[PDB]
Amino acid sequence: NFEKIENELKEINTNQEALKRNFLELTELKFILRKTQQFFD
Amino acid sequence: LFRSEEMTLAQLFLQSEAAYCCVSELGELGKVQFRDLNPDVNVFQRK
Amino acid sequence: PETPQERKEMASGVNTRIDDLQMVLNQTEDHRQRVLQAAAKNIRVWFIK
Amino acid sequence: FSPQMCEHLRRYNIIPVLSDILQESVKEKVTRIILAAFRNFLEKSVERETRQEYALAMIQCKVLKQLENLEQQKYDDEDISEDIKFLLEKLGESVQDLSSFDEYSSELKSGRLEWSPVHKSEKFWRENAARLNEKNYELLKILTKLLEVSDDPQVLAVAAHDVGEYVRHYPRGKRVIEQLGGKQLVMNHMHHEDQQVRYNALLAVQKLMVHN
Repeated sequence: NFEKIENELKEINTNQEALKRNFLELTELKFILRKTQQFFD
Repeated sequence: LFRSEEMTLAQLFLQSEAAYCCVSELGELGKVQFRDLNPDVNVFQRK
Repeated sequence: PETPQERKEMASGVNTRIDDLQMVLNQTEDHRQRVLQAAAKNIRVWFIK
Repeated sequence: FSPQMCEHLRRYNIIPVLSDILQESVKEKVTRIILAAFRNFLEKSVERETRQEYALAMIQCKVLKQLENLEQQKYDDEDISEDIKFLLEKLGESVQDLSSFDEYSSELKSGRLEWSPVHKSEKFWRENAARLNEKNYELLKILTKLLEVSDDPQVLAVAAHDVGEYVRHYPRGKRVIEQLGGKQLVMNHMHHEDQQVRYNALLAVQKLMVHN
């Protein structure tokens, strides 16, 4: 019963501390495709 | 209550099967002091 | 991309990828909080037991 | 003791009720024969149908995981201290034997294969990194084939565990599911009512996109 709770919040939290970084790298990629398009036009 | 108490040194005979459950019922009562029968033993091999 | 009309494919590629990356971050949070809706319950008996 | 009686009593619920007495083990002589009877049940059986007494006995019950802490205790009888090492070389061999590519192929081709230790084992996914490639991508195209046409009230989570573990160990496998449209499949099935299939589909789509 406890190894489910131990391995869930160990897998999810290290996913969350990695998938936030993969998300916060991508939103600053989505804006610099948006910003340089109007800047080129 | 102006004197202290009256003790016993009673000796338990707990079997193999009822060695967890009797001490568990001794834990809910809580008027029992266990004496270390084996002092000269290391921190392991204690069964 | 250095070219026109390939950044249009790129900016709509990051547009759908962020949507699939935000739909998992909203789903893992209320799943992790659904763990602590049940596993954070009965912790005090589990310390006592 | 006679091998002809082993396959005669197997038409019963013999081992799962015998595992339900092994978890109590209060008298310490009740389980001391049950560990010995299981060795007598398997070794005195000259056939290859002990794999039926693998798929019923220990991979579907909480008795394989119970052999370790029965070894870690300090048992006094010398016939039980040799019985725990005899069943581990037996059952250790059985876990190893259980994981094989052909068996997995049957599981997703003959189908209806459940939450057996063929999916849960890391030793399964350790070796067959290119087995999903070696079937000309059709092995990646028949697991998802059963995921999309059928409702699968229980086994839908099992193949979602198959794709989530495979894209963790092989980074190029994510491009296969991107052309296949199975990424849209796990985004739909994660909203399902059953918490066993909702979590594993949630576990799959968080493993498809680990690095982008």
